[PDB]
Amino acid sequence: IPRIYHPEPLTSHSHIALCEDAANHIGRVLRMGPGQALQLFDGSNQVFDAEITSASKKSVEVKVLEGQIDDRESPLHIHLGQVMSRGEKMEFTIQKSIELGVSLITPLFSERCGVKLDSERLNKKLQQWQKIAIAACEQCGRNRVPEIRPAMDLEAWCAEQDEGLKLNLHPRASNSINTLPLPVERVRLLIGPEGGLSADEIAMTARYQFTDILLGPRVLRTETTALTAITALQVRFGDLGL
Amino acid sequence: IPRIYHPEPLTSHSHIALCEDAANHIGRVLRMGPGQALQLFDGSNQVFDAEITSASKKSVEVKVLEGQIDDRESPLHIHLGQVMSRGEKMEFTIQKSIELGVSLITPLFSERCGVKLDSERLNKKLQQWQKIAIAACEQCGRNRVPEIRPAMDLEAWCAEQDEGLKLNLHPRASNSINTLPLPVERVRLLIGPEGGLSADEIAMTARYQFTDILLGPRVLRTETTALTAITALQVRFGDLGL
Repeated sequence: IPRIYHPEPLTSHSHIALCEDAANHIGRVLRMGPGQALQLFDGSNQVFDAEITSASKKSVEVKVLEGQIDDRESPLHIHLGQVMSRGEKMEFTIQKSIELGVSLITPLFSERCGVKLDSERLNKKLQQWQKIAIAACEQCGRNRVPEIRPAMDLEAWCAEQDEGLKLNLHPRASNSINTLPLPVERVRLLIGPEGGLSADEIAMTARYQFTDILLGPRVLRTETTALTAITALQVRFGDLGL
Repeated sequence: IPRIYHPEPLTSHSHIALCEDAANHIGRVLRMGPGQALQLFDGSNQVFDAEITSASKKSVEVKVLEGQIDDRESPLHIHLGQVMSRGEKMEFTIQKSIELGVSLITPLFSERCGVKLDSERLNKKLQQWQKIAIAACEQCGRNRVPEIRPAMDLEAWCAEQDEGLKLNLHPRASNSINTLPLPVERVRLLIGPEGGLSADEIAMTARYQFTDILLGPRVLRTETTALTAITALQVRFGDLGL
């Protein structure tokens, strides 16, 4: 049964019409009719049974049935600060991170991110990433949709007041996952760009009480370095081991 | 600033060309050039700033700018079932109804509608009415465009499964707007033809659990009877009082 996100708060026995991307996916790509099985959610951590009543071109109209809490969220809070990159790697990172239960995401600027975006082009990028978050939530069964926060400068993100651990990875780190002081329930995870963080930036994260960690003795691919780290955290402090 | 409907989904910073009726209205009737102020929408309940880049004969090409949600929709769902009539009254009814925030419209056949339309002539009529819906939306500032549903037989429309109230007007009705059980969030409103619904048709709407209502002690003109009823509903359960 297909999972659909609904950008407006859902209620038990209403009729509704799907947002445009949902109607396109269901009726225009999937050519489904009534046709009835759909499962819907809206970010409330609830999930609704629903029936395709009617369907058309541009248009798909359904009715929603019984609703219920279905919590696929990890009890660990992981806030990923991912330094932006010009390619198509940010998109894959968002998608996969969400599948691994990442709680919240802030795209970052740093000295070597190589991204130089105008206000509007960055707003557009952020909307697209929010759509990626939504689609990945449909796929992996999450019923909360993590926010893609507005982009931030590196240091400003580092400076944010927030309880919990602040981690960054470094091949010369003074800790590993297993030597981190317990318990761990909130983590801000900083992932830098391919060109890396500069010595000034490193020094600055230290001023902000970041703990840097080793992630094994092998060299990790940039592309996937976030995923690996998130997976480790989820396994050790989150639900991947439960 | 002129409001334009665009029959294709809109996006923030694209260039586009207006559909034919829009290009005719803007460049051929309004003789506008660049010339830049236009506001555009596409039924998503969003509205876009836009610039007439170029304009020609048959041709008007523009670029779209920032987009934003601008919700002029009533929170009350009113589905008008309006029995068809041969004159030019259906057109005025569609236009004005839309201006008053009617959610959805189904043109109906009944015993005394006096309309006997061939498939193709009825398809054509429905397209024209959909254009009226669009134009009225441009005018009144609505950013959703209500669907003119395919015409239906009276009883088949009555039989449709749909949560909410089902109303019809009768000078010997057993309720008024104010005696209707609360709350009211969805209404199907049946408006009959000038020759009226027959006793068999009345009896049949009762079988379908229609509630008939009085609409004041004066005799209402056929032409406008829909408008009056919609206005009342919008005032009492919708946004005309807010």
